[PDB]
Amino acid sequence: IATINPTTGEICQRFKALTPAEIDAKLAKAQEAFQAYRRTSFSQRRQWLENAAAILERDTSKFAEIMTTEMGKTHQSAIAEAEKSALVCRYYAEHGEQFLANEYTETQATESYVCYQPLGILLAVMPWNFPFWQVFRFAAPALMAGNVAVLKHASNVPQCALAVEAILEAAGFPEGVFQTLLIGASQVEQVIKDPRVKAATLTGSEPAGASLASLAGQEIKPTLLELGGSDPFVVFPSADLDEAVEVGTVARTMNNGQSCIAAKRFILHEAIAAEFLEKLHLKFASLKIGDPMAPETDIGPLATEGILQDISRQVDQAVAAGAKILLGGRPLDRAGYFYPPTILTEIPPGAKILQEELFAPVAMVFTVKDLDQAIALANDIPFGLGASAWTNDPAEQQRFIQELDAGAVFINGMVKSDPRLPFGGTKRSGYGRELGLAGIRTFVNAKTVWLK
Amino acid sequence: IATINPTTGEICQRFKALTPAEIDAKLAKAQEAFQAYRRTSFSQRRQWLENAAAILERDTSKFAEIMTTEMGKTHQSAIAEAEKSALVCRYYAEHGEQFLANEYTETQATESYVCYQPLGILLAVMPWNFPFWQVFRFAAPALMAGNVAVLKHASNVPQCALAVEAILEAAGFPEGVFQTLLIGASQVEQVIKDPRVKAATLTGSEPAGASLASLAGQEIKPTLLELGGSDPFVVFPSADLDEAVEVGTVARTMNNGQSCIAAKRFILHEAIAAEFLEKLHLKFASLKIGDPMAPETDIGPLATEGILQDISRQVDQAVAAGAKILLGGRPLDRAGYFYPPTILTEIPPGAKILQEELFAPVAMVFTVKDLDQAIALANDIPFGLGASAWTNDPAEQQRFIQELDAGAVFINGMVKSDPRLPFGGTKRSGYGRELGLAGIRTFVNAKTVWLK
Repeated sequence: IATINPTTGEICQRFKALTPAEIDAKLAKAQEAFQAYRRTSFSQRRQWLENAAAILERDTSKFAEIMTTEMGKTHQSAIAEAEKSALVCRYYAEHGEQFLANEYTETQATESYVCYQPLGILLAVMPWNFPFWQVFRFAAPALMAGNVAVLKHASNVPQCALAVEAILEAAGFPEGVFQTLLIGASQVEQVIKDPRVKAATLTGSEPAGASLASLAGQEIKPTLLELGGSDPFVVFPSADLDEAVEVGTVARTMNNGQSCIAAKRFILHEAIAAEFLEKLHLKFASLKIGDPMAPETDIGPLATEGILQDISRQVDQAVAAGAKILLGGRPLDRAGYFYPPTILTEIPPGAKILQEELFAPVAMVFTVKDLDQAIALANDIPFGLGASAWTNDPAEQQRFIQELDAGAVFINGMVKSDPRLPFGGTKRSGYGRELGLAGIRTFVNAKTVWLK
Repeated sequence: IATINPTTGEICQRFKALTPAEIDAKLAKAQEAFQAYRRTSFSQRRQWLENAAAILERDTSKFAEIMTTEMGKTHQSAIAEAEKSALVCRYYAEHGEQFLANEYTETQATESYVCYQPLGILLAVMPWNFPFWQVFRFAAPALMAGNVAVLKHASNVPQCALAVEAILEAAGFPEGVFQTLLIGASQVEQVIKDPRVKAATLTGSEPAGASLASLAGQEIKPTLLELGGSDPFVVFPSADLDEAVEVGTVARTMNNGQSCIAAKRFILHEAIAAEFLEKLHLKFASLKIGDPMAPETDIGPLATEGILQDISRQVDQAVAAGAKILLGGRPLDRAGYFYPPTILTEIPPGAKILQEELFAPVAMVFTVKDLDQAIALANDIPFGLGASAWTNDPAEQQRFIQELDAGAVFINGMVKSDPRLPFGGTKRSGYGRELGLAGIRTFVNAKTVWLK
């Protein structure tokens, strides 16, 4: 567990992992805190959550600086991440109580309803890529619902993980209500197996997710999984091509390519593919690669050396197989984990990359002849997180909405998460939904009540 | 996989398990069927489900006889079970389309909403104790939502398993929409690990549920688990004691005691305990034990030789530790798996039985001094399915509703499942909800759609 600055490769700070006994003591404290915390009113939780929103809103630049230092996303997109973290806190502050109000159903009973009560200690396992947003996306509704939480964050964002816990303390949430655990991947098993931990959420990638949900299921504990994607970005002949190229470039290269809802696979109708790809190429080649703290930088370094080695191999193997590099495709010769915006085309059928997630600013480009082929290609993946399709024909739009095998379908826009609407995957991208009403309903006991 | 009549001990029919190839063929057929079936209208599905309801309502007595023959529940309670199976078919026939209608949220999009689309193949693993009801409770909403399903039923109710599939075929559901798999527990893994199977539900006991949920999590697939309980039946000084005795006797003894929501632990306030226990003793003592096909029979045989051996051992061990037998406590000296209505009192603190589920008409009885103590005893179990509390004090009612750790709390009534209301456990009894709106929402992709 360490801060290693991806812009420099420099080890900035090392942290000691908790021992099993220290984990145990944190879970004891969470259990005791839960007993008191479930009896707090919604009004108290709302005030504390609004306090946390205000801390995020006041110090976005300081918080963004930590995110950028640890994992390399541009300072400017990290400011936006802190702003979106404040937004989800206010969302649940505003809606949490009404979202958890009794729901009555008429029966023979004098009273019959469902009420919604917290489960207890929730484990959250969170990744490095949105190190504030993913944590607050879970934490805002979990705490508003009356649960307490222990966070295992990624080992390369320990300062982010500690800052989140500090924010919630400073906001007023009592000690034990939200605790950061500086532990490794191998120590998550202890937590899941503890009788006091009642449910777990994991955002990240498949092997960590499969491990957690496997162990949780064995313990008869519910889970939510938000894993990777290889989202299609379908561009059809009636699209605004200029907007599509601009938005597609953003969707591919945002967070240095390291987003589960990145546009990864560009699926272009024959009629417009030449113009689109020509414009995409030009847009990608004009992106500014450098110091993520610099406000004019588009592309910072990848988050870790392993992330850099992953994409380097993935792209090398595809090109060796006969994929064509239209742009980029080789790491930069500079200090820091830098990989350039890349366009691969003419990928041979059966290439391994077709089924992989590219967590770096690497666009795979495909040409298709009709709607049937576009849908077929779009869904020809293990994942099913987001999908984006570009067309102004109503019937096409409806076929896209119905037939794209994904948890989210955006028409004439890039896939974005938004607190007002549920968000989650299908197929190997996971299951369960964060945000909206679903987000606060995930880790509650929906208790049916019947009174004669 | 066999019909063994628990009333006589005789093997009636033996069945051949599917091979791995034959399972693969069923799943190929399900995937093919799903492609057509997902395109059906809600109007079509509603007709087919209402046809199934009509088949159940027409031949309740015949279906009930299959249930009684295989697993020993009274013919009258099996008739009730088949009527309840038709009730849930009708409920989702009538409500499924509205429950799955688009839900709009105002954003800056021209259109933003959640729609609800079926996942694909659902595996259901079901238990012998309600061999029609538990299948239809799952099947009616899954099918209405446009999923297809493969059933792995308990090995000792194959005729029920085959009958359920036959009903849905005669109703008009296309080949492959609902298939019964005559396979053993050791074969469920193949189904879960098949890439075409997208989710699983299990009703049953912890070992099987732990296995299934662990395997499904490993494969990044969502599950619902409905497992056992040791539900409290709490009687306080303002209770209608005579209704309590009558209702608690039913709650403990229905299905020959083999219900996850039986009243298993009677928790009596000292003020009323002597009167309640005497009347409960008198009630149990005069219950009619005998042939489950006789309409006068209260108590048929337990389902299986192993079920008999389990309760026998549990009770003997409790008695060896110092628990008192008020009534029963020994298997009957006659053919078939008969255990009598039993009452255990003065169970030593720390006795093993306090933590186990008694799937037999065996009431454990405790006295308490106050509400605090009632609640602590009521919750002092690994389980958390249902809970029943008897009181006419409004403040006590509220305390029970809020503080009993169960997925359901019934005040002045026995816990019952109802298609109109969600139903499921917490703690070691499982997670997720069947019935009501929750039931049809479980195995769908809640797809967020956003249109510029």
